[PDB]
Amino acid sequence: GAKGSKIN
Amino acid sequence: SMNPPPPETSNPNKPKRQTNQLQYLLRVVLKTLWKHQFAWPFQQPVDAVKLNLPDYYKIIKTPMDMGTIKKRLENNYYWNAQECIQDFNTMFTNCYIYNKPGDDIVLMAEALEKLFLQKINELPTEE
Repeated sequence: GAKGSKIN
Repeated sequence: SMNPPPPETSNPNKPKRQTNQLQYLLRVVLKTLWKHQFAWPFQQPVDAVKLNLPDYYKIIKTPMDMGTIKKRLENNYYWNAQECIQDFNTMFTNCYIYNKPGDDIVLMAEALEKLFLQKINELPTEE
């Protein structure tokens, strides 16, 4: 979302 | 906005203490969450400039992160376990206030929070 994609 | 100053991690006027439960909070609880694969977004204050989140610090007025918590524990900043527990809860609540369900950061927070709550259920005796 606002912070974007983070999970590999 | 620019980022605010981070939360203090020491205060020469605030009484310091070590307790059984604070030692557990550092050596079991924080340790376990810190090494988790989903810890990294929570290991330092939210950098709303780098993430381009102009409204972060308009929405979140009590920022908290595990880097701050770690340093507070290492510095014997807290007087009791409840202060520390409250900071962890603030960190998670902020994430859920700012971010939307199903965002990666929220999935990450949820996983860390479940682990946190199991460790808190397991808090040792106060003395």
